[PDB]
Amino acid sequence: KAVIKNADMSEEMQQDAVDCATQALEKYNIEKDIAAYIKKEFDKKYNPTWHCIVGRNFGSYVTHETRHFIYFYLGQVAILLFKSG
Amino acid sequence: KAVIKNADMSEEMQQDAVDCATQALEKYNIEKDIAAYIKKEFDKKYNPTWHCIVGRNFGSYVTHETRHFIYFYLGQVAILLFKSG
Amino acid sequence: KLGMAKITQVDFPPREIVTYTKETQTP
Amino acid sequence: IKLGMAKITQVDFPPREIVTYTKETQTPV
Amino acid sequence: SQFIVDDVSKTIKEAIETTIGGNAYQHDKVNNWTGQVVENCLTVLTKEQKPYKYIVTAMIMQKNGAGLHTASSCYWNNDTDGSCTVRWENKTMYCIVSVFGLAV
Amino acid sequence: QFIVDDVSKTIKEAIETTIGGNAYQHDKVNNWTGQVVENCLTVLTKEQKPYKYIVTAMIMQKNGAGLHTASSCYWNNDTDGSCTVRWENKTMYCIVSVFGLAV
Repeated sequence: KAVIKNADMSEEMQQDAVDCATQALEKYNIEKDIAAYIKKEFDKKYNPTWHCIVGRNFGSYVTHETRHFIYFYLGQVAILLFKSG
Repeated sequence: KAVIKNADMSEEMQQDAVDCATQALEKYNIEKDIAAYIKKEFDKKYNPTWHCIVGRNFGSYVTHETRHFIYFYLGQVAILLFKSG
Repeated sequence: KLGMAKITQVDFPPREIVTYTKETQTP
Repeated sequence: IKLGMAKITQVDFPPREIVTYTKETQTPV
Repeated sequence: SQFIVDDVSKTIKEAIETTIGGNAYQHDKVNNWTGQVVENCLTVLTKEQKPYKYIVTAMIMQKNGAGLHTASSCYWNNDTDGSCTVRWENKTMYCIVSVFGLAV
Repeated sequence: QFIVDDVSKTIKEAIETTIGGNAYQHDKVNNWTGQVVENCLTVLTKEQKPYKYIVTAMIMQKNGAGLHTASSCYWNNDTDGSCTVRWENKTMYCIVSVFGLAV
């Protein structure tokens, strides 16, 4: 279903990111909302501070905590989720 | 034409942001590189750790340090540049 | 005869920064 | 009882510059 | 009977794993963690009904690239007394624990 | 038989004598924690009492990092006592503890 483009995160945590994103898409339509569901979900289960960007057209340059970064494709959007702070 | 949609930073720092963005846009065509240019200037002139997202279609939900956030459009392009050590 | 004592504790808190959570969305 | 000094124990975690990573992502098209 | 380093080391590692095993530094729960760690070890140590006085100390430092240095020595009965210091660390925490057993 | 005001004074002095007026320096701190421990231990053992002493000292480089310590005992509340001292300067935090047990 999902395609992990680039990642530095454990396998289970990666699976978790996909799972969380899968459900976020089933409940929201606007990009900014999908992000929130994800960002909030991770902050709770894996601790602050997380950041999520969801879209179909964007470039990025971010710095992150080791073992806490993932960029993947799911549905009709790209998903960037990373910890920093 | 620059349009500051949502900002939270020094009036001077905002200008600084828009300037750097403009230059970036006329040095690179790839969003990914656009971001890099911007993020690097702020890590340099304003200390790490900055993060930049340059695109034409995306939603996000991030956390940041006070006074260190800005989301302005430069033409059709959208720039997200916030700090979160 | 023998019993427990108080639980002496020391605390040096980490520095904190004031933060915010924002959202953005292209039109 | 015979009292005396014990061996000395020391723990030393040296100061280290944390290692962070900077990634770049790009949507295709 | 006598201070058995191997057992004591087991109790510490155990206590550590329970309290903070699988967590991230959070000033929130830290005070209660370090506290539970000493209390657990103490709970276990005393339960064995041995003829000893025990001292337990624990400290948790938020991993962050800061230098940390500790040292400890004693003036006791080098024949009947003992101690064990365990180092434990993870993604975000440096944890040191010590238990000193002094005969009756 | 364990006077807390006495030991507290010894601790503080030992801290000052050793690190008072200096800044954190990795390859010098290990020597310092040891001195603070020896210093305190030397002073405490002279008065040859039927007491046992345990001395721990730790120095952390001020770097905005969090630090929490906790301790307790199973001893004789009527005889055994202890003193923990927090200390700090521009560059480092220091925590020293002394425990005294009779018999």
